[PDB]
Amino acid sequence: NGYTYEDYQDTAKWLLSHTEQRPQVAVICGSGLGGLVNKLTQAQTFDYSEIPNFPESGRLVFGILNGRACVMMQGRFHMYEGYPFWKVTFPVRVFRLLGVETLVVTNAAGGLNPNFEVGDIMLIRDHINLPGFSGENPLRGPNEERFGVRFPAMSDAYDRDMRQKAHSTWKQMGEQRELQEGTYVMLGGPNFETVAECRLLRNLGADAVGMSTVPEVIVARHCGLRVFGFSLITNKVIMDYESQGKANHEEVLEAGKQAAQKLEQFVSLLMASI
Amino acid sequence: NGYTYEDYQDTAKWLLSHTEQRPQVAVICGSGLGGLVNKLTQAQTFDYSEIPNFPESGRLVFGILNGRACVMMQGRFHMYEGYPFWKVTFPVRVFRLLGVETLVVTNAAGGLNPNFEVGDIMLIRDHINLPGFSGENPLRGPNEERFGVRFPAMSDAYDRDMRQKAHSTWKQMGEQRELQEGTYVMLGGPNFETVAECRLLRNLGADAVGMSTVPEVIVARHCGLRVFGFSLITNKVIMDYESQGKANHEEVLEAGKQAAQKLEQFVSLLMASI
Amino acid sequence: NGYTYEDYQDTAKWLLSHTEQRPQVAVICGSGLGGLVNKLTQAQTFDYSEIPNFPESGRLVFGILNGRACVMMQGRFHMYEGYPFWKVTFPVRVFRLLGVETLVVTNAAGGLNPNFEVGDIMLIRDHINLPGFSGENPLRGPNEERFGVRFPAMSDAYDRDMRQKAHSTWKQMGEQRELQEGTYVMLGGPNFETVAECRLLRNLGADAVGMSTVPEVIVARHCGLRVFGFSLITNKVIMDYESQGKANHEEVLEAGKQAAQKLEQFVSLLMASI
Ligand SMILES: O=c1[nH]cnc2c([C@@H]3O[C@H](CO)[C@H]4O[C@@H](CP(=O)(O)O)O[C@H]43)c[nH]c12
Ligand SMILES: O=c1[nH]cnc2c([C@@H]3O[C@H](CO)[C@H]4O[C@@H](CP(=O)(O)O)O[C@H]43)c[nH]c12
Ligand SMILES: O=c1[nH]cnc2c([C@@H]3O[C@H](CO)[C@H]4O[C@@H](CP(=O)(O)O)O[C@H]43)c[nH]c12
Ligand SMILES: [Mg+2]
Ligand SMILES: [Mg+2]
Ligand SMILES: [Mg+2]
Ligand SMILES: [Zn+2]
Ligand SMILES: [Zn+2]
Ligand SMILES: [Zn+2]
Repeated sequence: NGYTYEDYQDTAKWLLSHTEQRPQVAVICGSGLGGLVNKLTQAQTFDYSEIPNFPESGRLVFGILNGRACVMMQGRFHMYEGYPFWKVTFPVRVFRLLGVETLVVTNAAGGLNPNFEVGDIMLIRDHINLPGFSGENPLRGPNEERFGVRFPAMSDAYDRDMRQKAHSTWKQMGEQRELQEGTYVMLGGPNFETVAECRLLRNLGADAVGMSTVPEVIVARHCGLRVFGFSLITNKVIMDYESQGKANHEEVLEAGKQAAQKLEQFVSLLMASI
Repeated sequence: NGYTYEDYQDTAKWLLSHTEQRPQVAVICGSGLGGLVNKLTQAQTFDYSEIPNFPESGRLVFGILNGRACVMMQGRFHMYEGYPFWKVTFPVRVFRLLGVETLVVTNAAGGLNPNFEVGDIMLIRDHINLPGFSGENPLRGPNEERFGVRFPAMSDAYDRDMRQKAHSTWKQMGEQRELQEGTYVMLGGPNFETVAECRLLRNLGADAVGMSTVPEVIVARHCGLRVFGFSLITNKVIMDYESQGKANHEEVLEAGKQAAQKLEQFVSLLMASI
Repeated sequence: NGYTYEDYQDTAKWLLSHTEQRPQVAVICGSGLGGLVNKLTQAQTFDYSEIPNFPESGRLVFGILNGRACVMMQGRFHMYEGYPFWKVTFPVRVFRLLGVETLVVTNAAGGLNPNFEVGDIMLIRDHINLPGFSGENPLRGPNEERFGVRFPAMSDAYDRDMRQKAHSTWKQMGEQRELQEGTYVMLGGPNFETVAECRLLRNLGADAVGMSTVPEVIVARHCGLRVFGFSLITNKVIMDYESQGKANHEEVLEAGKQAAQKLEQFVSLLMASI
């Protein structure tokens, strides 16, 4: 870890003296949810560039959403951009020092489960941390007891009650497609997977594949935060050689734009379940 | 990535001013194919040590092979020697700047498919990038748009037409053994795999296991190169505990020497299919 | 690798001039076996802090155990603490330079095999090196021929004869539970695995999961050492979502304390089988 405990405190101190807002919930906006910061009331924005110690991008926005005090990251950091996990997850620890109690994390992912369709929303019930198997972990290094324990458990990382309420909220929205729920696997990227790799990941028990989130969840659980997350299925991964399809970021972005309104409403409504 | 865009250009410039040769095809010679540089006509060799910015080894040879202008790497770089992938793949980007359009990559690999025999040639139809799952990727870092896109697809990395023609060429050579075709999995090395690991890799869907190639293919596809590759099966990996066999580099080298003449003829002939 | 050949020699020289002991066996004490150093006779201890070049912790103890000259590490190094594998395995090469011929390595591990119970001892018959698949390997870098070969085989890493004798010794101890034997998989840590990851590891063929040992075994085999190892099953990993259990280090430590007397007797007795 490159940051000292003091660096985290210094950043939290700067934020507390520049806004009267005191968030209880933090939201890391993944693909398709970037526009959520526009729904906040009594909002205050800080470009990441103005906040001491923050990694380069991106804006941090404080405000009220459906009755809850929130702090949102419009744009996140990725291992594929060259960032070490201690940088990617820096904001999570700052949020804890600010008084946050719940972390909502979202992303865009390729569908491995054959029953998923583009546009589906998949609640993350569990994850598979591939980089972690090789030691690439935000917790690598001496443990800071002021945040958490040396060996934190992860089998109960995704809050059960929040997932239960998510389905209830979904029914109230009267959506046609059912709300999916499964396992998210994280890999480094930035290239899209080969057919052999996709077949491999599905056989490992994964339902969706992406390049983020897991590191943030690990750090959040370590410092005691409640966690809720979901993936927007932006594409169905290619599983055979006779297929003419091919993953492409252009289409992925469009899927995100198409689901934007739905994702924003979903999140706003679930604020009351926290 | 440690190299700047300018470093690549500088190296390409040095090469262009030191030889009149203008290659259209690049060949990275793996185990057993080191002698191919001796078949080139109007050849010109440069030890890697004389080329500015080149990683340490190894010779770069320009020349004509069966009617095609080529540039060949006699000796490649490996992650197990301590090289980061941005170093291992440096030559691939230089080749693109030189005007190359097709990359032929070869290697020696252990056979996982039970039907393979020592001496067999396996066309690479797909790959599994294990280091990539953990973020070890030549593309890690800010993307250079002058080479390619941020999220390149890899499901169609190994050119279908070239593989089709490879089988046709094989029949004309009248070989006894059939030309194999499957999935190559790359791992770091340098130790040979345990029985448990071999069983694991086979269950992942891999047909052959090696310690190179994949990084070069990823960088090649990113910058638009057409790719063709194959593995020389130098040994059948140990799959059980009651077996007395044991992988050893001495035997692997001998298998390469035994297939040398065959590999050289095969490559020379397939030059006309490009 | 950060250490020079001379660094290893310098450390071995310091140790040889500070004790008359000349060990033939080295024991790296994992969880639950820390108290074994108290059974040595004619013992001499060196805190790791007093030995030039040694990584930070931990004590190195020389002495006689059941008739054999030994050198034991009371405390080991882990990748999750931030140590590169060339640091974690430094002592193994020093032991070889001292004249050691056999390495005994032990650890605490989570049980993946459904038949294992807390307190069980599992002889390590094989391993799966996940960090190694991505290149994280103590042998990464130029090879030092004075220690071993560039491509060492690992399929016969765990000595068959010693495992055979281990079962004989077990019967003489008249234990109620049978001595288990299987595959150990190493991952980075420090967090405990999710349910999805545990299901994944079991399907890979692993019987126990831990965060050490493998790197030490790889380096030992490379320099010619005979190797014997075993895991103390400190907990049964959570394999389903309806389970209320959850891995926790407190319970893991207690399991180690409960098996301490048994582990110490087991090791002392097997000294005669070396
Ligand atoms: O098929 C996929 N494989 C791996 N990743 C992805 C993604 C995610 O969107 C981007 C590429 O279009 C990648 O960048 C991240 C985006 P996010 O911050 O996780 O929402 O994860 C990947 C979508 N589909 C796939
Ligand atoms: O059984 C194998 N497992 C992993 N790698 C290999 C290899 C390859 O040859 C060398 C060891 O003899 C290694 O070095 C590279 C050679 P290449 O540049 O990929 O042709 O990949 C490995 C052969 N058999 C096996
Ligand atoms: O369930 C487990 N998963 C991964 N590791 C472990 C362990 C090992 O004990 C510690 C955590 O309690 C970790 O630290 C090491 C200890 P050792 O030096 O290998 O004996 O490996 C892990 C026990 N149970 C599990
Ligand atoms: Mg700044
Ligand atoms: Mg030079
Ligand atoms: Mg010291
Ligand atoms: Zn100010
Ligand atoms: Zn000149
Ligand atoms: Zn002294």
